[PDB]
Amino acid sequence: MIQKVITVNGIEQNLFVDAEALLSDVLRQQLGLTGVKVGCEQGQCGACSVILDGKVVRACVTKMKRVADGAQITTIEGVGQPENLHPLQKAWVLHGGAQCGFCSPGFIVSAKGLLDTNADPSREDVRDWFQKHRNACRCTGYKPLVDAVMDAAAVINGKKPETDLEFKMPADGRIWGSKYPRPTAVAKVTGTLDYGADLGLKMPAGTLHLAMVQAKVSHANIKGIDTSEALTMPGVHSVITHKDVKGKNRITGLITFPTNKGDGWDRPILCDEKVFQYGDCIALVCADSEANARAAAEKVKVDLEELPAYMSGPAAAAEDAIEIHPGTPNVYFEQPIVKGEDTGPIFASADVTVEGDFYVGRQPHMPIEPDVAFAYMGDDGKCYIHSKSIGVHLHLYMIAPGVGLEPDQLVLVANPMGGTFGYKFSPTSEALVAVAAMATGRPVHLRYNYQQQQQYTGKRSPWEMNVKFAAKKDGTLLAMESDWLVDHGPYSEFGDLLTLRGAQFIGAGYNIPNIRGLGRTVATNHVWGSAFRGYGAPQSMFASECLMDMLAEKLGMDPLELRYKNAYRPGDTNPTGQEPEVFSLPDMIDQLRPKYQAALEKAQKESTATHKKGVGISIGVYGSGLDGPDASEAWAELNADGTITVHTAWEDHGQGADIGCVGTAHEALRPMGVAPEKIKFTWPNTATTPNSGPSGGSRQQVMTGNAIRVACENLLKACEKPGGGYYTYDELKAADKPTKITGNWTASGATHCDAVTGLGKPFVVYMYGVFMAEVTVDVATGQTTVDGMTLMADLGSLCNQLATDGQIYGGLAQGIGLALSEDFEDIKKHATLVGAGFPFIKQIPDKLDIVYVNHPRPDGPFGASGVGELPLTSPHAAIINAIKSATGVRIYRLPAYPEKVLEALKA
Ligand code: PCD
Ligand code: FES
Ligand code: FES
Ligand SMILES: [Ca+2]
Ligand SMILES: [Cl-]
Ligand SMILES: [Cl-]
Ligand SMILES: [Cl-]
Ligand SMILES: [Cl-]
Ligand SMILES: [Cl-]
Ligand SMILES: [Cl-]
Ligand SMILES: [Cl-]
Ligand SMILES: [Cl-]
Ligand SMILES: [Li+]
Ligand SMILES: [Mg+2]
Ligand SMILES: [Mg+2]
Ligand SMILES: [Mg+2]
Ligand SMILES: [Mg+2]
Ligand SMILES: [Mg+2]
Repeated sequence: MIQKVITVNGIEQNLFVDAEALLSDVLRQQLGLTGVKVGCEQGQCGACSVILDGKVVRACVTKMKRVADGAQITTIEGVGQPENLHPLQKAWVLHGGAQCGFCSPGFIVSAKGLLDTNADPSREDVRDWFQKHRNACRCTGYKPLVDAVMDAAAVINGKKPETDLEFKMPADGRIWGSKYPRPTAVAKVTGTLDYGADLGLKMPAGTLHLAMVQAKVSHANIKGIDTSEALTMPGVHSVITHKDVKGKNRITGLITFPTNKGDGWDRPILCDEKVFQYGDCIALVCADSEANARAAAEKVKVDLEELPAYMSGPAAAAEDAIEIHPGTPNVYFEQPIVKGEDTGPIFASADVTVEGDFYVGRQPHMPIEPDVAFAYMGDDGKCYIHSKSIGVHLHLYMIAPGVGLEPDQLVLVANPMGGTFGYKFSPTSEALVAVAAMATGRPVHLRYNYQQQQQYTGKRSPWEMNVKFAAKKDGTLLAMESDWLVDHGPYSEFGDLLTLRGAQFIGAGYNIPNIRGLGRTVATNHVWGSAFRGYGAPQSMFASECLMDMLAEKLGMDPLELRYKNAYRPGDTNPTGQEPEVFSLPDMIDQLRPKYQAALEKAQKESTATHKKGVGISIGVYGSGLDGPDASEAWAELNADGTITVHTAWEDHGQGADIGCVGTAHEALRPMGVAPEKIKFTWPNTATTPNSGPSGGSRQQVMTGNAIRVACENLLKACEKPGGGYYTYDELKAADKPTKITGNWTASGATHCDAVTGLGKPFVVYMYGVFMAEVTVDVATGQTTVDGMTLMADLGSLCNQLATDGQIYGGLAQGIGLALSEDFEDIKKHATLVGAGFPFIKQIPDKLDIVYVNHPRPDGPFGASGVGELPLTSPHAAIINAIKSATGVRIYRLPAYPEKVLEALKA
């Protein structure tokens, strides 16, 4: 051990440390500076950036031996605090740079390091800096972060007053549609929002820290578990196995389709009989610290009989394949799509037909914050779980029978969280921590490291797809055929539903009167499927939007014009036979056309012998809602102090549940003149907030936004005074009148898609968009650079433009990853950010352009649709279409790795 006297955030610190200790651990654990965020722990993400003697370093890979006596360290806490914000922090808030906020302290500290060395950076200087220092963001697409740095720099340089970094209430007084900052932004930019790992450090000494004993093979029969050595190791309390589980030890898929061949009870909480995928949790070590738990978990011996594993859908789907879940076929679900007339005769007589085989793979969510959760037994005797769940009510019912609790004896709460992008539509750690809390009676905390986040949370499910179009010479689509095989890994939750998305979205965007198709779901031993932003559309629409360009090519038609010819117009129906609710695609295409033409001209002019530029188009469509008559509930409450609390379970991945609540309520409450700062939101809690439903399917703004709107309208009525005006809280209480008022809303016009035909009206609101990608391909290496992305977006009406711009930029960036670099195919190689192709700032162009072409929705609150998943529906199709434009190469199977492109170029 050594004494080091240094200065941290301007304060002399008398430090006692191990010279080998990591600075991240010292700062977080010994000094309580939890504003230093730790994600990857491998120097790849920049979340733990601190300034050490004028240099920006990653604390997670900086040992204390590298910190000299007299050193100066600055963390986010030293940059600024609430009510004492640094210009960088103010700028972050104003520009909406904090979505989940997990990367915000690291970017801001890093940016201070930049500005301290280069006071007047160009935008490229800022990008170069964040690339060098590995500052990674999965939410924002980087552009808002650069905007914030530039604005802060201008203030620090005296070019504009610092007061310009403070939001100014718009001239029309409308918060709805504005850039009003989100309520949680100040906490995020000051490092004072506690995420699950932060909370773990601030839990009492009585807390047990868990480590998972995980399968190191993909498929096995389990014969036994020996915990003897582990029990003798430092700090170990106990080891938990399936024997300690008080319920069914199975998670239920809950809404398993009737024609699913499996009962939906296939997923264990702690594996008992079998390993179904690499990483499966077989036991939990409980110890005094994460480090001690992990060390002991390594010593738990599992006796396995390894079985042949099926590591892809086609492998598991073979007729003679062995059943992974004995008694259920590996292909456990099929969904037909049967619209209009038989397609065979139509293809036979059509002027033109095209077909393609496409593949979209096992995209990893890669939030900067790895999964984390904790649980404890309350004094009320209930089991409380706090996690990254984005569907707290959903998860309560998925896990209660398995852990052995009645629904009222378990409470799920959503912690502030550093992104999920859908992986948290699935239970991950909730049942594990519940079982451990129940078994020990003690608080328990479980933090995954980044390899566990990659290997042992769910993934986008790969689809193998074949799609065909028949059309007239003039480009009019006549018919479509489709086939898709969904590799869902071993756990069935929502796999059938995902497969149905193929019937809804393959070919979406166009009038196609005749469709015959079939989707199939297959269990495999690769990672289980969890929702990933777009949930079936990125697969479906990659196939159909690439196929549209192939059809255009075969017709000798421009691919934007082919889309214009076919795009939804009044009288048309979508693939499930439903009339679209608005018709904005022709408008969007017309507005994009001259930009597309100019982009083509630029690509021709600026191409060189080795660097070929191209421009690609695609359409995206997705529903806002869960299928059928989805519904939500909110409570609007007038508090004693005149503030209003809007109670919902709108789960915040980081997308902006807070501002969605405040902005929607503010608009609804305008007749009573309620200032936005007087409107409070509630964090999701199954015991104390209404069942607003999960934040999946880009549904909350529509469903919960409507519920909030209704609740507020109902509160206005409750407050209305005879003769005009409004009662105060005191007046209402004196009259014994209610002050907490419920609102409900249902998408009553929706119907579930039919099990035989796939036809129905599954969503009452959809999101519509048109993408344009501009790329350069180095034809010597096959490397593609995306130089620009444009999204024409119809969101109906914006609740908040900082929120929606950010959603779109974030989605476009994930599209670039999906197109060019991302996968989770190799269990070890893809278990790091860099290994799996995470897009760092230089991979995302500074030119991310949005054009809102909003057509108010009949059923949306104030006309709004959702936004969340729109920008990931098909940006990767536009990108691949752009590579084709540039070079003549079509990549059918994502991602377009450089060697893959190069092989195609040279074929
Ligand atoms: N018009 C409009 C719309 C919308 N908005 C906004 O925006 C946001 C979103 O919304 P939406 O669309 O409704 O959604 P939500 O439901 O809330 O959420 C969810 C989503 O969200 C997204 N985004 C995001 N972001 C972030 N940052 N992070 C994350 O993680 C995430 N995730 C993702 C996903 S995946 Mo799934 O679960 O797969 O189905 S689905 C999803 C919010 O804040 C709101 O309010 C506005 O403003 N306006
Ligand atoms: S770089 Fe330190 S936590 Fe990722
Ligand atoms: S705001 Fe950057 S990772 Fe979420
Ligand atoms: Ca201890
Ligand atoms: Cl030492
Ligand atoms: Cl700028
Ligand atoms: Cl504004
Ligand atoms: Cl069914
Ligand atoms: Cl047919
Ligand atoms: Cl014709
Ligand atoms: Cl290919
Ligand atoms: Cl490569
Ligand atoms: Li919810
Ligand atoms: Mg100041
Ligand atoms: Mg027609
Ligand atoms: Mg025109
Ligand atoms: Mg490979
Ligand atoms: Mg090769």
